[PDB]
Amino acid sequence: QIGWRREGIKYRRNELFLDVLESVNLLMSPQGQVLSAHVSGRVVMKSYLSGMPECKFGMNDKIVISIAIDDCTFHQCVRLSKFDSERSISFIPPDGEFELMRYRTTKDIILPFRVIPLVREVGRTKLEVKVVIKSNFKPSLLAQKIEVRIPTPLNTSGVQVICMKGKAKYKASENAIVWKIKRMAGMKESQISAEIELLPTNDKKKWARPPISMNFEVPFAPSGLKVRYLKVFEPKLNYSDHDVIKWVRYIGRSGIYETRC
Repeated sequence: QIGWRREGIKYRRNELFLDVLESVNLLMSPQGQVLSAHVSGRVVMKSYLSGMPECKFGMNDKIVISIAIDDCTFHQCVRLSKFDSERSISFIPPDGEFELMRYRTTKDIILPFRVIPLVREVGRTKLEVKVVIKSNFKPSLLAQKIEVRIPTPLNTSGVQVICMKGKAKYKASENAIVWKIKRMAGMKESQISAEIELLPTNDKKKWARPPISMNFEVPFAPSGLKVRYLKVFEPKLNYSDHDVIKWVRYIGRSGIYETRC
């Protein structure tokens, strides 16, 4: 009697995979003040379970109105739990892959990187740029696919750049220095230096600097959300989550991650 799951599903091997997928968003001042930050998250499940399994998902945070999650929406299969009703939900899942819930958090976010900019005018013909990035997570974890984008003014005539890790180039048509790093461990720093030559191009006003933007991926959930339990029970087939191959992953990525310069 379940609209989203047929009867008779059978798998040789019962498996349940869960990905906590998060985008961390930040606006930060040149001096490191958090002006705004939030996480937008979703939980994607891949269910290869026989029969009509009854599943219970509990987290460390209150996800049903231990920080609270500002807002949360749930797949149609999700029901409120009679017990631990603020941190957990219950459901018979659809078969295969589906999105179990989406959410937003704003408090106690782990900011994986700090960008520290230095953009000093030298006369009217030159900008000296140094940007330091600091990774703020466990040293045994690696961020990957890191990109830093540093804007240049429209009167830019030339750029010289040297990065200490990864690779960088000036994309003149985009007025940006693009700095890419394949991997970086936690509690590290790296930096890039550039000299930007400017045309006189007087008769204009001051340069309204876009922020420095970052992209990255991190192997954790910046919200701090943690799965406390993932229960499965099928009384007719008589198996439970300890007969199921389970896998819980936490995957973080930048959303809009911007630092004023």
